[PDB]
Amino acid sequence: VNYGNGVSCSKTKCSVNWGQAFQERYTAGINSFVSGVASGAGSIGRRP
Repeated sequence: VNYGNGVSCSKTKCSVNWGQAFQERYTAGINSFVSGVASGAGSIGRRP
């Protein structure tokens, strides 16, 4: 049973999507920027 979206795996692979990478890569550098910048003065710069 369980007929929904788990029996038919997308694409002919299924192992690791780029999504995971981009987030581990980008957030990794984007996250650090916060902590570091938070130590010096991160109470006035939250405007993308």
